[PDB]
Amino acid sequence: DEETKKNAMKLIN
Amino acid sequence: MLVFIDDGSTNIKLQWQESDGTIKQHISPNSFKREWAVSFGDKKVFNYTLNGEQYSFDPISPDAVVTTNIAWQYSDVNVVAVHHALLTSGLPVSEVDIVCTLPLTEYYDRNNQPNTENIERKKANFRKKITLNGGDTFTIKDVKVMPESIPAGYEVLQELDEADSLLIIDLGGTTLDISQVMGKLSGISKIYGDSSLGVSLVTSAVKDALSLARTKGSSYLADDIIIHRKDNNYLKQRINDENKISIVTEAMNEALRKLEQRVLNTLNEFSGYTHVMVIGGGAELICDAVKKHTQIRDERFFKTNNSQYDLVNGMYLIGN
Ligand SMILES: Nc1ncnc2c1ncn2[C@@H]1O[C@H](COP(=O)(O)OP(=O)(O)NP(=O)(O)O)[C@@H](O)[C@H]1O
Ligand SMILES: [Mg+2]
Repeated sequence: DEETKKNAMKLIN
Repeated sequence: MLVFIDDGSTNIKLQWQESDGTIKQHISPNSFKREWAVSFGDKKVFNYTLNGEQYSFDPISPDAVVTTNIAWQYSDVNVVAVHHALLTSGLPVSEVDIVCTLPLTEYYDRNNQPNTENIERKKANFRKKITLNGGDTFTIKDVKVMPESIPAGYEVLQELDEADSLLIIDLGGTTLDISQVMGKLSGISKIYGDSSLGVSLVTSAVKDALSLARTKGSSYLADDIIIHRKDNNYLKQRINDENKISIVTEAMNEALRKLEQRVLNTLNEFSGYTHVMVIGGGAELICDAVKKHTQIRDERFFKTNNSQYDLVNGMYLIGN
């Protein structure tokens, strides 16, 4: 969860 | 209010959460003509003005604007389409913040880093002012952008080791978006966008056939026939010239085979993916041929029952 969701945030710009 | 808007060329897909925490989805076909529509009886029409130009939502007109291209991402029609989707979602008109989408090759430079220029062009498009006739439009406040394809793999990528990589194949109306993404979304091996390879290949061919069969309609009606291709009675109710049903079905079948072969050839250019996912409205048409072509073991192939919504759902799970 935490690692993936973390990285997911680079998809939001 | 924060609304997730995967604003595709063919259909706007919306996802958002209610006050009581329930998650809602809405789809809205992008069929608009450059003229106001006429209301007769109980028909509520949606007539818009943007930059001195008039539009109406029109699902059947053969003159509906054809939107199958990259330019549409930053176009005026896009803004109309998104406002219309909001106005038909069931949400009360308001200010909203939205998270919309760009195609891979618009969202990313050749290095897989954000193309801030294009990303900003996207946000600015939604600043264009628009009027609904005899009514209020939503106001679009904060706009953030995400890439297409990738966000849909969110759940699956979670239970995937950082060594495995997932090929996410997004087939839309205009564009084939392919991404290969490492587990835990720890990296992006490769992106790929082909804006000349969409289901519009088929839509266009079906539209022409329908016109020959004296059923002149919009791209949307043609898609409606593609969706119901397996239902012979539906075909018989919709297609006026009963003597020319095979012309539509065969034109559809040949363009499908073309679609398939073109998509498969594109796959040959990726390598080292351990998992394969197929998303988008196009998923329904290509998923069998993909699974077969990739020799991926059954358990590593991913296909939902609502492929058209995979992306906007992933945007939601990530950003809400
Ligand atoms: N159940 C279905 N079966 C077969 N085809 C479908 C189905 N649902 C949608 N489609 C097709 O898929 C296309 C719409 O896919 P969609 O993924 O919504 O495109 P989009 O995201 O709006 N366009 P793009 O800008 O290229 O991403 C339409 O052209 C339909 O013909
Ligand atoms: Mg799409």
